[PDB]
Amino acid sequence: SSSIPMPAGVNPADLAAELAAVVTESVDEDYLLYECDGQWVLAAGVQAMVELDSDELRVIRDGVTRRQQWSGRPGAALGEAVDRLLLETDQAFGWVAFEFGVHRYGLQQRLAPHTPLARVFSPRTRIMVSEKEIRLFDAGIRHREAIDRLLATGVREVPQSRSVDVSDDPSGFRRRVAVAVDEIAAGRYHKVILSRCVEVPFAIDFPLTYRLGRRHNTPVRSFLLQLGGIRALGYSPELVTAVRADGVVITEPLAGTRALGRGPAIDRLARDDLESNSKEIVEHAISVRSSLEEITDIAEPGSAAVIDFMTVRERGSVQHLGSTIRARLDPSSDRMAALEALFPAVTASGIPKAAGVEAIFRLDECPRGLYSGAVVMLSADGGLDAALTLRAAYQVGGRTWLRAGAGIIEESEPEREFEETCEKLSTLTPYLVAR
Ligand SMILES: C/C=C(\Oc1cccc(C(=O)O)c1O)C(=O)O
Repeated sequence: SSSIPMPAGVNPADLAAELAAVVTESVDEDYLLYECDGQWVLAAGVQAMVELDSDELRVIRDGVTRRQQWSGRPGAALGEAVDRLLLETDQAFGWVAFEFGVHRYGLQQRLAPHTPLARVFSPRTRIMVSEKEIRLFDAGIRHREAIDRLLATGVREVPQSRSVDVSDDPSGFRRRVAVAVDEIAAGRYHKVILSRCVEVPFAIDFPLTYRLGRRHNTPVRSFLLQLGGIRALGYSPELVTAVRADGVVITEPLAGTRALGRGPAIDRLARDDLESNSKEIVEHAISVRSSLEEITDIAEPGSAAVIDFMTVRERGSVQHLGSTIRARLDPSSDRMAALEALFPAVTASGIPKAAGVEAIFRLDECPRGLYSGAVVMLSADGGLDAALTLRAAYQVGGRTWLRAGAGIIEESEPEREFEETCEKLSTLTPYLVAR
């Protein structure tokens, strides 16, 4: 590993994304860029790839595909394969689908053949960009040279964005919400998150879009990727699971939503409302309790604790109530078992989870794939870092779309729920840079 000092007026987000653009273009390779605590980690090129589907597990290295059957828990199959990748290299990266979370609630039988559950790769090279420096791990001459060329020429200026109308409802989100409300009224479950896709009728430039949206979002994690034919970027508002090498596990549920970004005077009264509002507080309290019960399934007895309770978390177009829950990983458990315990996130599924996740199969467009799943970074020393995938744009084939959803409870109204998905799309819709 060598290192280069960070140029002076240059934001590490703009640099890391420019690198992803220019460098990975020039060599025409897949990549995933992951922002985690002031480090922008660019995992460049695919040394080897684990593909976990509902009906099969594949490992692809140097043109060769090893195919395997698998049974049991998806985290056990994924875990074994990723553990092997991590004998070779210090970190692996990828994404986990919403669908990875349904086995635990008895829904494996609903997945169609070949439903993606996870894609995790080891990179050929990593470039880490922070406030202070750029570190290079296994960069070849051809990469070092292209980085040199990028530093020489400087980051492009981001052009003006092109706008999208989100106010149509082609997938019947309003009709769907009303069905959920009826089902809640008849006692079927307490809460479900439904969503809607919005088509983007032009191709976007993913790295420049990433840069622009990043100046207006304050995420816990963020990501920009091009992998196996998917392009995606997003600003993640919450950690679904982090596991540290010392066995400490964290989850960070948010529940309760006000508008933000409307100017200081408006955003203060929305905050004060938020923090003292019976409806927001009850739903936060309920999620805290569910996620504590989930974490207790993988926790050393008595180690599960709320360490930050019900405080305001600022997230760009919205502010939320957030808590942080902590535990020690039980020696009989492992990081993948921790992720399955907390997946899908409560925040983007429902309560009780078996009934809420099942309502999503009936009342949302499925599979969800990346949306409400996680983007992940895993370490040879036993680390896992899993960001909840929301506020993301995707491109697959010739289709480019956004997706956003909202929690439906007994008192919910379709019109207001639709407006909530607008506010949520707003965290990205003003910042799309056309290709
Ligand atoms: C992060 C916490 C919240 O945000 C969301 C919840 C469910 C879906 C979304 C979405 O953007 O689709 C969302 O931003 C919340 O509404 O409680």
